[PDB]
Amino acid sequence: NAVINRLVGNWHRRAAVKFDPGRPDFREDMIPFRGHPIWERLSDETRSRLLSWGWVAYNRNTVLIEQRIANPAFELVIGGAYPGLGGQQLELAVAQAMVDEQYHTLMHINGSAVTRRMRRSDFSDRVLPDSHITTIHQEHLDRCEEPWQRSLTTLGFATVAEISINAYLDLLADDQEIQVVNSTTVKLHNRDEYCHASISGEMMKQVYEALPADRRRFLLEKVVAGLEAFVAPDFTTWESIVAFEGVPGWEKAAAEVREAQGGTHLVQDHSGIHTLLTEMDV
Ligand SMILES: [Fe+3]
Ligand SMILES: [Fe+3]
Repeated sequence: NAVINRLVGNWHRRAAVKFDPGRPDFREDMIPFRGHPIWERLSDETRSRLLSWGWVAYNRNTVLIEQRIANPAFELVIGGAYPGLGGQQLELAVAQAMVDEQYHTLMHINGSAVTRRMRRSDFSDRVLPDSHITTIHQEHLDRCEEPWQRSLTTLGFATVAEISINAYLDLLADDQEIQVVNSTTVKLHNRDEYCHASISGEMMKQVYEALPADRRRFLLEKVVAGLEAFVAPDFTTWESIVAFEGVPGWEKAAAEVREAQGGTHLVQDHSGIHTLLTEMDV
């Protein structure tokens, strides 16, 4: 596989791993409460902290994806959990991507740290619950009865992640209003993920082909579930943020928001998985 081979070859060349208080830390249009009348009752200070919390939450979701979904799938690939893979070159490509994911985790942890330090505030990760994709991943895991199911569940969600994360990162990578440290952090991550999408897509094709029909189907079902979870706004995380900030009447508004905004996608570019599924003839 010459896709894999040269990625392995020039990783050491391309890999990312080798403040204005007047700027917002995040995009207003990615805050669910921004689209509700309660936003008009909020002070400039509260609006600002919601923007900071937004960025912190975005970083947390990304860290949770890398640590709970992506790297664990990569580790299962190297350990031989899936048929149709193997070979030295793939092991090296995946091992490389694991370094990248860990570095992305560090970049996003630092993104939050800079914000905490510069805004002079905690914005603690401990205030945030597990992100929505993390929750749904876990729910599917808990419904599994067999080890092979758990592993296929993780592959499916990871494949979705790796192939869709460019679009999630795109939401901030090109914004020139927000902090440039934030934009630049997201862009640097984005650079690595193009190559992750290729690896992940290739691996998905070959695992799918080598699996028996029952297991193939189970895998696609987890892909579907993953994509739905991945592109959704995280209403639940945003509910934790507004409760912590003591926003008057957040609970009633949050219900109104879920009603009006449920069925919208935070991530609307699904070209990654659309293209993967088209190429696979499924
Ligand atoms: Fe990453
Ligand atoms: Fe990745």
